[PDB]
Amino acid sequence: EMSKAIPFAERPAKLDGKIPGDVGFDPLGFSDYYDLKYLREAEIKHGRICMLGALGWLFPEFAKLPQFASLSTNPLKAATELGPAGWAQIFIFVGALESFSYEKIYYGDSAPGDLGFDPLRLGKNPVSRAHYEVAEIKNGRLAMIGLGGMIHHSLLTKQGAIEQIMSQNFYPSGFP
Amino acid sequence: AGYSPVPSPDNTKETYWETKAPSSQVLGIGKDVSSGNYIVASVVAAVVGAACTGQCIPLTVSPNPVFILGSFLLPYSWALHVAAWIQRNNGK
Amino acid sequence: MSPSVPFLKRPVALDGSMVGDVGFDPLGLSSVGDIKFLREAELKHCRLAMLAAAGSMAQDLYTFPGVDKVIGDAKMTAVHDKLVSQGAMGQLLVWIGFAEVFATMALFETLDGKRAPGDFKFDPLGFGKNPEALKRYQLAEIKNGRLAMLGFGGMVHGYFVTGKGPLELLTNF
Amino acid sequence: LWEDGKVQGKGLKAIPFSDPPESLPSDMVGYVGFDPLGFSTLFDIKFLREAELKHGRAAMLAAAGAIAQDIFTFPGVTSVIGDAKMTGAHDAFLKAAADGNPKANAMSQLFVWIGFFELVSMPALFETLNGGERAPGDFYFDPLGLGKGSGRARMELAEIKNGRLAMIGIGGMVHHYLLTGKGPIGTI
Ligand code: CLA
Ligand code: KC2
Ligand SMILES: CC1=C(C#C/C(C)=C/C=C/C(C)=C/C=C/C=C(C)/C=C/C=C(\C)C#CC2=C(C)C[C@@H](O)CC2(C)C)C(C)(C)C[C@H](O)C1
Ligand SMILES: CC1=C(C#C/C(C)=C/C=C/C(C)=C/C=C/C=C(C)/C=C/C=C(\C)C#CC2=C(C)C[C@@H](O)CC2(C)C)C(C)(C)C[C@H](O)C1
Ligand SMILES: CC1=C(C#C/C(C)=C/C=C/C(C)=C/C=C/C=C(C)/C=C/C=C(C)/C=C/C2=C(C)CCCC2(C)C)C(C)(C)C[C@H](O)C1
Ligand SMILES: CC1=CCCC(C)(C)[C@H]1/C=C/C(C)=C/C=C/C(C)=C/C=C/C=C(C)/C=C/C=C(C)/C=C/C1=C(C)CCCC1(C)C
Ligand SMILES: CC1=CCCC(C)(C)[C@H]1/C=C/C(C)=C/C=C/C(C)=C/C=C/C=C(C)/C=C/C=C(C)/C=C/C1=C(C)CCCC1(C)C
Repeated sequence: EMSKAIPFAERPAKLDGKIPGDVGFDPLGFSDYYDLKYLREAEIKHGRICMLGALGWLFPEFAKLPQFASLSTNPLKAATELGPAGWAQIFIFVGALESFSYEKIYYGDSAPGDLGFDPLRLGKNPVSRAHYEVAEIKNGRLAMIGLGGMIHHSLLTKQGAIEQIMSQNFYPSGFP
Repeated sequence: AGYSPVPSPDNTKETYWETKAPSSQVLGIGKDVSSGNYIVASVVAAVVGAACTGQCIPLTVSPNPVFILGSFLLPYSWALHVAAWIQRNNGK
Repeated sequence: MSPSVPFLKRPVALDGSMVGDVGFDPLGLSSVGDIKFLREAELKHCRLAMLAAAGSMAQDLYTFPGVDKVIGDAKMTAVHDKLVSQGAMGQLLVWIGFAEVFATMALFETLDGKRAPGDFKFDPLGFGKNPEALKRYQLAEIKNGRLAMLGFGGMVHGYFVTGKGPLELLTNF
Repeated sequence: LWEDGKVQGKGLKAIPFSDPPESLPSDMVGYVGFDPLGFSTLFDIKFLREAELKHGRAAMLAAAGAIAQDIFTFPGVTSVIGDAKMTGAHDAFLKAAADGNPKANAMSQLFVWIGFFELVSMPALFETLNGGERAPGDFYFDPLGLGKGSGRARMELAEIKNGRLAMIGIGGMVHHYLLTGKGPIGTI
């Protein structure tokens, strides 16, 4: 009856706590209006995107591929520097990956975010599978928040995350 | 209701579709082509068209006719890959 | 299946009925279009290319009186370019275009099923009255025309590489 | 051999502690139960076997050719490519082609003909993936009649094993050339 996330508010009707990563947090009630399976798939995809993005916002600051050594440790500056051909190849790779999602969303039914990618067979144990599902959701959420923060910090300081931390210019000087 | 019947060309079929994919009569002369054939055609056309376009991007006063002709394979590859899908989902 | 390419399936369009049909269509170009159109095109190419190969040899060997003055040392496509200015190629084009308008009528008949592909009823000397002889001759025509397409390609490209006509090339190399 | 229970197939497990993926077939020739990273789950095993056999054949040819080129060169190729070994010969032929020397189009001819075969054979792969009669690697090219009947099973396993070995060996050769600048025989 009562939401776990907000103990003083009634539990959202669609969020009954059975689905992974459900703590009854929906103050604005997106689940009432929009399809819950679609919302879950979108959340999982965003979490995966942002997990990779948060990892790659910091990895070049530690090591760069020999081809892209000259590219800036600032991820935005590196994006500007990469050039149309490499970005086009990345876009084609991403579109080839997203063709499978297109097929699974519009012409198939399955667990939200299940594209059949489990090469190492880490999800066969049900208990470990449940822990991994919740962990994926929560790490994706944390990565979304962290990567949004990272993008804005790079906008402000015009530097990488580690460089900003080391130089301790944590505070803004105004709009860029 | 008194309108004269509308004349249409010979061998005009019904192409309206509410299925997952059109009926493969939409592809006309290429209706019997295989989905694998369409896939290979699309990939080859895309590669050749991109190469021939790159060979002409800084257009000179005397461009190569063969490169001009082959540059038209990049738009062609789009149709081919769309057909590949259609033919894959029509059973072939 | 596909006797020609043993690791590929027999082409769907090719059922083995037509002469010189060894189930050869790896790229599946018979699926697109009408096979009658492709056979008409193949026989046109066969006859044209074997005429072309025999003509390349015969031009290398003998030349009509007074053509040496007009063409100089030109051979093959050089002769083509030299005589376009003179006007010989223009007259050939006019007459071949006449014949090809009538062949257009013939092709339209073929697509309607009235005419067998490549059949223009041209048999003055009467060879092929006997059905078995006609079948043999049809197979020989197709095979020789294919061999001649390849041969003329080889001759023209050997001229491109070396600048020598077929037999003049073969003599010295 | 085709020792279903000895050299390939059935309980054969390369890694005792970790079982193979369910998708990997134990009926396939060369099955030692080895697929830790689960590539078979991601990709069709027919495609993977086609790729493995193509790679093994190309690498076997490459290794045999490296040895043959080191021990002998055809009459006259030295004139056109000086003294070049392994990938150096490839680069030398391409540089002479650019320089304008004829007799230096060997790599272009190789590419043309091999690409012709691949283009005409590309359909075969598609038919195999579409549940066709053709097996992944079988091109029905057995003119001498060498592998037929009983031998077949020893021949397929030998082909796969020698192909994997040549895949390793050609990489070793190429990298040894890149470091030392020597050939297969030169290194040893
Ligand atoms: C993982 C999350 C994360 C982390 C670790 C950081 C870290 C940082 N951010 Mg932030 N940031 C994030 C996410 C994150 N950000 C996100 C998601 C955004 C929005 C896109 C931003 C947008 C942002 C901007 C625009 C800027 C930073 C900046 C900074 C730096 C200085 C922070 C500071 O001055 O704090 C000071 C902290 C505060 C002022 C606290 C907020 C004030 C209220 C009153 C606090 C209320 C507390 C309350 C109990 C919270 C819960 C209530 C609720 C339960 C009811 C620092 C490196 C600055 C920077 O790098 O400048 C160059 C900067 O200008 N960040
Ligand atoms: C048997 C049939 C026959 C054919 C099929 C044929 C075809 C062509 C073609 C093809 C398209 C060209 C382009 C061409 C050109 C010239 N011919 Mg020729 N010709 C034939 C017969 C004769 C005869 C009998 C004579 C002759 C000549 C010339 C001269 C003169 C040049 C000059 O005198 O300056 C030139 C330029 C006269 C000559 O000079 O011969 C020594 C001459 O008497 N031709 N002739
Ligand atoms: C699917 C699957 C597989 C897999 C896999 C893979 C490859 C999984 C990869 C997972 C990854 C890369 C997860 C990354 C998560 C990153 C997070 C949560 C970052 C948070 C950053 C934060 C909070 C921050 C921050 C910060 C900000 C914003 C401001 C800064 O001043 C400070 C700070 C730095 C603290 C494999 C291939 C093994 C197969 C298997 O069968 C199953
Ligand atoms: C039908 C019909 C009739 C008719 C007719 C007529 C006029 C029929 C004419 C038929 C002809 C002219 C056939 C010619 C075939 C030529 C071939 C196959 C050439 C191959 C060359 C090769 C392979 C080559 C090559 C080469 C290459 C590539 C490299 C070169 O360096 C040299 C080299 C040579 C080595 C008649 C009149 C009987 C009446 C009948 O009532 C109806
Ligand atoms: C022609 C040309 C070129 C070229 C080129 C070529 C032809 C390059 C070829 C490169 C090749 C063939 C590299 C192979 C690497 C193999 C490795 C690392 C295997 C590792 C195996 C392991 C770790 C096994 C581990 C284990 C496993 C899995 C299983 C069992 C136990 C064990 C086996 C120990 C260039 C590049 C020079 C450029 C030039 O302009 C043009
Ligand atoms: C396309 C383009 C244009 C110009 C910029 C650039 C070149 C980088 C390029 C790309 C831009 C991109 C990818 C921008 C992306 C922006 C992102 C990811 C922004 C992220 C914003 C995230 C925000 C606020 C999160 C706010 C979270 C809050 C309150 C959380 C508060 C909470 C707390 C504290 C307790 C529990 C309850 C709740 C509500 C969860
Ligand atoms: C021959 C004759 C005699 C009398 C009457 C008759 C009507 C029969 C008449 C017949 C005439 C005929 C059949 C004419 C045919 C001519 C045709 C089809 C001409 C076509 C010309 C087209 C041209 C250049 C196209 C060039 C395209 C270009 C640069 C494109 C540029 C580009 C490319 C390729 C890639 C990068 C982007 C960029 C730079 C824009």
